[PDB]
Amino acid sequence: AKKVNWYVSCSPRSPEKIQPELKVLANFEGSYWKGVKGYKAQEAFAKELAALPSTRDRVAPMKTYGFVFVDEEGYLRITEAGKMLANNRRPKDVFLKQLVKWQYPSFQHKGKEYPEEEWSINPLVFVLSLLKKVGGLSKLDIAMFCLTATNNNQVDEIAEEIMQFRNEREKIKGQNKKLEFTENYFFKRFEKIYGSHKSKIETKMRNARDVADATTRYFRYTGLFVARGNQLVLNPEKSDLIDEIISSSKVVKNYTRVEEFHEYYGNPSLPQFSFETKEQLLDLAHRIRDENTRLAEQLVEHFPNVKVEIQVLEDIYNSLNKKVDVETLKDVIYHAKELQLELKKKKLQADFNDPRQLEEVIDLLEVYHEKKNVIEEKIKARFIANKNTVFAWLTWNGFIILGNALEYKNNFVIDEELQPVTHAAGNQPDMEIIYEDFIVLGEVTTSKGATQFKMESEPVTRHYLNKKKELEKQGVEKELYCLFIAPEINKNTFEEFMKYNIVQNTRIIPLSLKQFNMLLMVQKKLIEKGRRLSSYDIKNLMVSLYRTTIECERKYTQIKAGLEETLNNWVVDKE
Repeated sequence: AKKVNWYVSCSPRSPEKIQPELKVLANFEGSYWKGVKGYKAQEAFAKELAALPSTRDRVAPMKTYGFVFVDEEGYLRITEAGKMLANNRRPKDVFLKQLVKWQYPSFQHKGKEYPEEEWSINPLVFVLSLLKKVGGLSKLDIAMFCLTATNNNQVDEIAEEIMQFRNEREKIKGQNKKLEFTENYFFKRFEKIYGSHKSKIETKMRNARDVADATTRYFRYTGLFVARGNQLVLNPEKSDLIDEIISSSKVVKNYTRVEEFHEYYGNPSLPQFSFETKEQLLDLAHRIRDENTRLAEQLVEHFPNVKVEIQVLEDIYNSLNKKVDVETLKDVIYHAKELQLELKKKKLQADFNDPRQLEEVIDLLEVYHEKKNVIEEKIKARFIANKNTVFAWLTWNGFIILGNALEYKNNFVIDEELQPVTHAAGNQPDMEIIYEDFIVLGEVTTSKGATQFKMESEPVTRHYLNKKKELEKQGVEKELYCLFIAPEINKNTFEEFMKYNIVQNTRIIPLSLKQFNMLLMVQKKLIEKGRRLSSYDIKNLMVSLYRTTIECERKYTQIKAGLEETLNNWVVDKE
């Protein structure tokens, strides 16, 4: 069949899950991977991969992005880029270079299915060029206009097409009217592309939306794209790099034979960018240093928890006193950008001095009281991420609002402008908030009732108990607490956590969403008076709420009334 769309695999739909897969797979280099002989190694790979906290489907994206291949002699090979990713060496940069070289046709996609007459496109560079024209693209815009683009020369065509669709769309007045126009236009377009019947043309529309979701996750992971509202846009801090990616991008023709193609495609040094010399990488390293220094110096007086990053900045750059080569500079540049992201988290503290920025987080959190239909439409209008990940994102902004932490360790994925992308892994809490003399894990859910009990009871207590174990191994002498936050906390989930606190020595504190927002309103009201919560105030809240859970008499009614009692004493104390 002649394909009419390119796609980003949803297995996994988020790219940070590839590294553990590929690390497992690298143990199978030199194994035979094709034909009757190949069956043995592939099943062994599935057995080991399973232990992580269909095989053909799992490998296909690692073939698509140039991490692995099968040589003409049939053996499994790991490209150099695959070697870098498996070793977790600058993984976001590996993905950027691989996804820039990514092309149709390729070794994975060639022949009759993808004839040169139709196919000549670098998917990511295409969206870069398109974005230049149309400013932003929602996931739906990607599902409608971008997946069916097959050639880099359609940028202007589709750019013009999108502006006409949007100008006609605006003329429709009422939101519900606009949905019909959008779904019909979407329906009509896929009918000419892919031409009961209704389901077949509808399933293609659903798949387009599922693929556009993974596409946004993979593109934002490169850093070249961020999210503004529910729209994918170019990263304004990457403008010069984007221009050079567009100008130097190409579809190579030497893709029919596997060795010749992956000599190019598997090389993570390619494309080599202009600034990737020792001289210009020194400039880039220093330019990032002055950006981070400016960021920290603006905050250090009112927010001395930025000293954490200041000291890490120093550790990173003092490597350059030992060696000044291209590899060390790239490590210096990559770590300093991660550290810049941490400084932006601390910077949010200063922004939240503005009450409307602070009140934004509170009002966004109140949406979750609303029925499920109201929440999804309100979140989809303002975020690319799903409503569950955004809840973790809001609660994590809530902690930033309260202040005083040395580290606001989100475990869910954010992009280069701190917007949410993907949920936290299942073997990790949604966030870890590290203070000077205590740690607070954050676990949130939008689920209710019996599904909430099944969904959270074991993962929450497991995350707490694993973190406690790891703190002891590390020798960190800090009390560990966990805040469990849901719009409505199920009775059974509450009582299982109370059991764990008193029987297994956990320190899990269930707060309703209403009670978590109460903490934000208290801090908001203190900022109006020129005051703010101290680290002590937050520690005192955790200790007291924890003491209530193990000292109150073993009655769900009395412990719940005690927690509200303890919380109201802390709030009245702030006056």
